[PDB]
Order: sequence, then C-alpha cells, then structure tokens
Amino acid sequence: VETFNRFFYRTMPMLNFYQNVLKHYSETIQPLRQAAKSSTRGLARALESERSAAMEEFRRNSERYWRNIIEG
Amino acid sequence: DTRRRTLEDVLKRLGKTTRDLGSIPIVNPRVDVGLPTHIKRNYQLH
Amino acid sequence: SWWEPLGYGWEQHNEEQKALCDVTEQRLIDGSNLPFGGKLPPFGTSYG
Amino acid sequence: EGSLEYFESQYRSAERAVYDEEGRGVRNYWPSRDAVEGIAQEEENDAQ
Amino acid sequence: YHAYVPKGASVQMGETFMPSNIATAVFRETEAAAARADKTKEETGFFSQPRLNYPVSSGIPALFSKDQFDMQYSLFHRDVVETLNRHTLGTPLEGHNLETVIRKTSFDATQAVAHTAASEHFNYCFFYKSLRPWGTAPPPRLREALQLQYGTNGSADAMDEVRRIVWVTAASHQERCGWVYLVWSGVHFDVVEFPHGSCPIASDLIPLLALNVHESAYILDYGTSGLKQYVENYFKACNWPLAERYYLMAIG
Amino acid sequence: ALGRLFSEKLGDRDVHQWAVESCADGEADVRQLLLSLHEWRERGRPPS
Repeated sequence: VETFNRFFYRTMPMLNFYQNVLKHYSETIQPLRQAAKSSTRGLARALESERSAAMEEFRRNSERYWRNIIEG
Repeated sequence: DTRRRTLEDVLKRLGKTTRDLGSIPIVNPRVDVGLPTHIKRNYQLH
Repeated sequence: SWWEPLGYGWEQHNEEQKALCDVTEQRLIDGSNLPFGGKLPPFGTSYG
Repeated sequence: EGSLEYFESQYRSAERAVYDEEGRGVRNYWPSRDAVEGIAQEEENDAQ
Repeated sequence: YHAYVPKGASVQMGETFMPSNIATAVFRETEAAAARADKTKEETGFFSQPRLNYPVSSGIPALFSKDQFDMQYSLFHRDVVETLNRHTLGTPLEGHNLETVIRKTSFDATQAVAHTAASEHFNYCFFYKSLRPWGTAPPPRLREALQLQYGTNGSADAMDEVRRIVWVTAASHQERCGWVYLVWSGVHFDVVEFPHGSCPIASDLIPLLALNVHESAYILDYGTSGLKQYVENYFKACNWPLAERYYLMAIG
Repeated sequence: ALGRLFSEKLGDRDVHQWAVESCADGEADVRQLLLSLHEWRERGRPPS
C-alpha cells in the first residue's frame, strides 16, 4: 500500500493537488456566497435609498434633516 | 454654493464639532450630500 | 528648525492635492507667503 | 520581556474594546465616541 | 554591454540550447555586423531616421505586423533619407533644418529630388509620431473644436465624421502614392490629401494627424483590396492628444 | 486601451450602480471589484 501510494504520489502529484482543490471548494463555498449576497445587498439598499422620501426631505430643508440625523 | 445648511454648520450651531458624530457613516462633514450618498462613497473601504 | 518654515515640496504637493483630491478636503500651500517666495533664492544673496 | 507582555495585553484589551464594544463578536469600523476616547478600567483596577 | 551588441540582436539569458555550429555562425554574423557598422559610420550624412518612441520589436498593436512596419522603417524611409543626403550635400542646402530644405526647395522642378526626398522624410517622421500603439481617446477640447465644424446634432459626431472623411479622402486618392493629413488651415480644419513628394509644411498648413496611404504600407497585411480595413484599424492605433496640443499651440 | 473602452461603454452612469449590476447577488463581493476597479482606473494598475 505504501509503495503504491508513494509511487503514484511521486509520479502523478497533481491528483492529490486537484483533489485538495475540490475538497477545499466544497468546504468553503457557502460561507463565501453568504458574504457576497450580504455585502451586495448592502450596497443595494444603500444605493436605492437615495431616491427615497427621506432624501426628498433632505433637499427642501437640510437643517431639519441633519438635526434629526444627529438626534436620531 | 447655496442657502442650504451643511451638516458642518449644524454642528457649529449645536457645538458638537466632528468628533461626536462618530457612530454615523459620515467622514467629510462639509460635503453637500445625503447620508446614503456618504454610505455608498465609503462603502468599498470596509 | 530651519526645514519646516520653508515648505519644501509645496508646488508638487499643491499639484497632487488639486488634481487628485476633492476641494472640500484639500490643504493648499501658498508660495508667496513662504520664506523665499517658495523658490530657491538667487545665488550670492541669501547668505548661504 | 514583561514590558512586552503587559503592553501586548493592554493592546489586545483596547482593540477588542474598540472594534466590538458590545461583545456581539463582529468587526465594527464605526465605533461610538465613548469607546474611542474611553480609558480602560483594567488600568484603574490594576492600580487598586 | 549595450554598445558591444550589434544593432538587431537581443541581449538575453543563456538557456544552453546552442549546438557549437550555430554558436559559431552567430559569431561570424557578429563579425560581419561589425564590418558593416564601420562602413555605415562613414556613410552617415547630415539627416537621419528618427528614433521611435515605442518598441516595434513586435508589431504596432492592432495595426502592423513586425514585417510591415519594418518594411516601412528600414526599407522605404531609409532609402528616402539616403537620397535626401546624397542631394543636400554639395549644394546651397548643406546643413540646414529639415524645414529650410523643404521650404526653399518648394515648387521647383530643378531641385525636385531634394524636395521630394525632404517631404517624404517629414511625412514618414510625422507618421511615426502620429501612431500611439494601443491608441488613445480624443481629448475634450479637440472634440469641441471638431464638433463646431463637422458635427451635425450628434454626440462627438465629429469623431465618427472625421474618421469617415479620412476614409473617403483616402479612397478618393487613386494613385496609392501619398499621404492623408488631418490639418489646421489656420482658419478651419480639414482633411487634405497630399500626393507623394508633397508635404503640409510646403503648403504652409499645420499638420495634426498623418495617415500613410502608400500601397507599400498596407500590402503585406491587408492585401491590395484592404484599404478600408487598414484605415479603420489606424484609428484604433492613432494618437489624438498630439493632434490636440498642436491644434492648441496653433491657436495660442 | 482597455481603460478607454471601459470609460467609453460605461459612459455617464454611476460606477457604484454598475457594480451592483454586474454582480447579481451571488456573484462576488462588491467591495472587492469596487476596490480593484478604483485601483485600475486611476492609479493605473494591472486589473485583478
């Protein structure tokens, strides 16, 4: 068994290489998708919020906006 | 340049300077833009 | 104590600020108010 | 050694004090003014 | 070591692939190179080819293969310069500017050799200086200028229109020997077609862009029918900001 | 050349908007390609 595994390690190193690549993929993939969706939606709601009603209030009077931002 | 209040002079008339706002996403107090704008401009930084 | 009074790299630093920075946040050094006029003095004049 | 140990300890404390102040466990780049300019009570406790 | 390595050769790392035979053939080519270098040092005249601002060891991106451009540079242009030198020595025109050769030989049949060679020398130069390898996007001020003339109610319509008029002008010069220029008349822009042995300085215009419409320019790549494709590519590779600063200097 | 092809196709519209577009939710972190885009356009770098 050792002679065998050793032989195919020294001859064909990249089988273990790719095996470990896929191992790692299947391990870490879903955490990464969570991070992606969360951040993207972060900039998403952040982005659309600029057309909201609160922003329509920002332009007519800025002082009430900033005041109730600091207190709010 | 217009008759709007920046958040800057709102702070000067309240007397909070720049330090007190610290839990708020605004960095540059002297720009004229909404809070959401401030969030999107600094978003890639964190 | 003689290095800070004359802003040394002031024209470069001014250029960098004006081109790459928003005017809301930028500090601009003026050469006129700087010791020699922000320049290097003519040769034999400056006592060295 | 033992300067470095103490030093490192108080840093660790100060930084886990600033970045998550409420101990929720996630990194916060927008800390309250009270957590930033606030002094560690561990210093006072050590004096005591 | 740069001085010691001959003109064409590239200086690189030994991969130890050289069999002794070709290794000796190389030294022999180098010896020959030294000899021909010694004779070119004495054959040197007043004028010379311009140094290229960009590496042409490979082709000019999106435009020329290596062989095309180096058939322009190291074949036609250098002949033009040998001619120019042969005929500007032993004459009142010895050792003057490229201009004062172009301008004082203008419109005379007797000095037609000198004038033709001179103007071709200039055209080739300005052509090389008109090519920026990966191309460039035309600057705002120049776009504003061009739009006020060529543009009909469209956004930078002046760019598509200018790169159209250049195509048309190129196709309308039938002889395939000459140059197409975008120039500033001093009161307005226009795209002019110069025949071989004629130059924008000779007609006292101010050149902005040059395009080489000689058949020898596009033959190795685009064949004999490929002129349209050729021009279209030229605009991928042209240099606008140059044309702009020349324009702005012309105005003041 | 890539720089001006991009600045040509994007045209006027918001960089950030474009970034939220070119990533559907599950595609990639927006902060990453925002960072790499900024560092590529100005401060010209090889794009990641």
